Order: sequence, then structure tokens, then C-alpha cells
Amino acid sequence: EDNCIAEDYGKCTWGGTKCCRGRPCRCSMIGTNCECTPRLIMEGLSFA
Repeated sequence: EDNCIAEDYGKCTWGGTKCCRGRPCRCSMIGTNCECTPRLIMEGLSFA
């Protein structure tokens, strides 16, 4: 009933449901419909 939004672009709601990775959420000029924007990622490359 209040988990965290750990999904890519997971729809959030300025009020409680915050991104699990603590990310800056934003919305439009209506006050509804928000999307978590990724802003971290690791440095270097992937496996191999």
C-alpha cells in the first residue's frame, strides 16, 4: 500500500511513493501523471 517505485519511468506521485533509488520525479503543468527519471547508472561498461 506504499511500496517504492523501483521501475524505469515508474509513475510516481509527489506525496509518498518515491523512487527506490531516490530519484528526482517530475510531472506536467497539471499536478498529476509523474514519471521517475533515471539519473545515476554505473561508470565503465557492462559485464565482459
